[PDB]
Amino acid sequence: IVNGEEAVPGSWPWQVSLQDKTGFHFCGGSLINENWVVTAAHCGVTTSDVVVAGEFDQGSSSEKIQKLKIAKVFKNSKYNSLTINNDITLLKLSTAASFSQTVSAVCLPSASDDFAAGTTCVTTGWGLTRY
Amino acid sequence: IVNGEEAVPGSWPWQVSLQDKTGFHFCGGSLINENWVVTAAHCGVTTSDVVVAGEFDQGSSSEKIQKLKIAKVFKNSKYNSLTINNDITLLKLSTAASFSQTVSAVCLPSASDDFAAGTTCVTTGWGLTRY
Amino acid sequence: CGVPAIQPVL
Amino acid sequence: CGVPAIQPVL
Amino acid sequence: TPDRLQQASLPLLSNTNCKKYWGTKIKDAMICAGASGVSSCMGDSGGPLVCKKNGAWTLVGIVSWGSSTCSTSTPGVYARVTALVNWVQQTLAAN
Amino acid sequence: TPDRLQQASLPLLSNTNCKKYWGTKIKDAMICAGASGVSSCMGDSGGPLVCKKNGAWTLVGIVSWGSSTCSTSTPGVYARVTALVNWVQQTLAAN
Repeated sequence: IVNGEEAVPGSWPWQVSLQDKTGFHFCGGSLINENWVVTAAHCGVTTSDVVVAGEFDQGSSSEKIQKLKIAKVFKNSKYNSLTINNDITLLKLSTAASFSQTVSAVCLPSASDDFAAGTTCVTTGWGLTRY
Repeated sequence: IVNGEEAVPGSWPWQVSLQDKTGFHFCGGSLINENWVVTAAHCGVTTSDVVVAGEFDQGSSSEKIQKLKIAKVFKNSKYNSLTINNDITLLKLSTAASFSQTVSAVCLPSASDDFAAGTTCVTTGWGLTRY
Repeated sequence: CGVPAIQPVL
Repeated sequence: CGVPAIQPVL
Repeated sequence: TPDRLQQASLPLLSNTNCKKYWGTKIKDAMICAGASGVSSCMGDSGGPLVCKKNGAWTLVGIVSWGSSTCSTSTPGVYARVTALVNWVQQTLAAN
Repeated sequence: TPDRLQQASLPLLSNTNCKKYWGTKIKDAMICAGASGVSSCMGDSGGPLVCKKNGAWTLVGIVSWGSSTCSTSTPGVYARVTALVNWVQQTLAAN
C-alpha cells in the first residue's frame, strides 16, 4: 500500500498473512470463518506455507499471534494464469482458527450484491509502502 | 514464444506442460529424471494440477501423451515473491514418468558451470505466440 | 462477520 | 540426459 | 515492506472508466479501485478490499494486480468477489 | 496460445548489459536472454532454457518473467539454474 497509514491494532480481524517456512510475508489473505482462508490464486500458496492471524506489527515478538497450517489449497479452476482472471484460491486450514477480539470473519456478498463506482472502500496489508 | 517456429515432434523430450483439472495449459516444466519435474515458483502449481509429457500438439487426441499426478510441490524457500528472485519450485511426481523416445531427462549443470554472454541457447514451450 | 471488536479508525 | 532420441532441428 | 498493518480508503471505479487504463486486460471478474493518491503494491496480494454494507465490512475484492511501479494514478485491479462467491459458496459445501 | 511446441534460439547476455534494461530488478539468481527478434511470453513460464554443453542439452535457465508486451527487444528474464542446482541437488537427496 503506497500512501496508507498504520491501522489500529486488531481493527481488521480477518486479515491473515501468508509466510513461507522462512517466515517471509509474501501475501495477505482473509478469514471467511474459522476453517478457510481466502487469498489470490497468483499468490501460489503451498501447504508448506503457514497462515498467520492476530498479527499487527510483523516485527514484534511479544504479540499473541496464531500460526495456522495449510491443509489443502483450492485454486478456482476458472483461474487464468495468462490473464490473472478469476484469481481466487481458497485455503483449507488443517488447524482451526480461534476467533477472538482480534481474529474474526469477513462478510462475503451475494453474487447479487452491488457496489457502484465512486463508492469508498478500504484495503489493508503489509505490501511495499514505497516503490 | 513470440517469433519461434514449430519444434520437431518429440525432439524436446524433457518438456512437460502443467494443466489444471480443466486441461488448460498455463505453465511448462522440465523433466530432470523420471520422478521430479522442474518449473517456476511463480507458476503456483498445486497437486490438483497434472503434468503432461510426450505431448506436442496440445490439440490432438491421437497422441500417446502421459498424464502424471502431483505428489508434493517443493518451492525453493529462497524464493522471493516480491522480486520473483529464486523462482524455482520442484515437482515430486506421485506416478513415475515412463521414459521413451519422446520422454527423457534434461541435464542440470554444476553450480560451477559457466555460460557466457552471446552464447546461443534455445527456449521451447506453448506460450502466447502473439501479444 | 465484518463487524470488528476494535473499531477501525479512518 | 540432454541427448534426445529425435534430434531437434534448428 | 512495513512491519505493521497499513490501510487506505479508495474509490471503486466502473470497469469502463477502468478500460480507460488497462484497456482489454480488465475482465468481467475483475473490479478496479484506487487512482486517488493511494496504491496497493507488492506484498498486498491476496488481501482484502472491504466496503461497508449495512453495518458490516464485506469482501468486495481481492488485491490481484496493477501498476509495476505502484503508481497512485493507475487504479489497482482486484478480484471481483461477487462473480466468485458462487464458487466459494460451493467449495465449502463440498469440503 | 499455440497447439504444438515452439522453440527459438537466442543469445545469453551478461547481467550488466541486462541491468541496462531491467536495471535493479535483475538479481544474481537471474540470467537474461533474447532481445534478438524472438521473445518468451505468457504460458512459457516454468519452461526450459537449454544450452548445449559437451553433446548434451543442459538446464541453463527457467522462463521466469520480462516484458508485459513480449517485446522482441527487451531481453527475457530466466531462473539461473547454476545458483539453484545446489538446492535442487539437495531436495532430491532429502526426498
